[PDB]
Amino acid sequence: SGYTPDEKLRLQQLRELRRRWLKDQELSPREPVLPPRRVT
Amino acid sequence: HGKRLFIIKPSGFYDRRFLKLMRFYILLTGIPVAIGITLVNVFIGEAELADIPEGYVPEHWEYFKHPISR
Repeated sequence: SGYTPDEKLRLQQLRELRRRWLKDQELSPREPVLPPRRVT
Repeated sequence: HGKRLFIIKPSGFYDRRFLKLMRFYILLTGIPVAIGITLVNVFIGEAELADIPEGYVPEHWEYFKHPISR
């Protein structure tokens, strides 16, 4: 039983890519660049 | 904690723009209409019922009560 070597390797590569993608989802401290303008 | 993440969602620009445009045009014509109705009600309208004086034949628009309807 267990993973075949190809399945193992594909899983590691896919999870490295997924962790990179998830890390790229964070926002920088300036990311929500909000434009200001008004008119008891 | 600086764990702020990006929320994936469809664009709200076009729906918001349509709602703003529709509200703008509806209000553009309806605010003067409401103001005019209020002024007519306060300063002019609400005729009172009276008997027809003898020998006088009223006009067709004199049988109605509200000034706008008249």
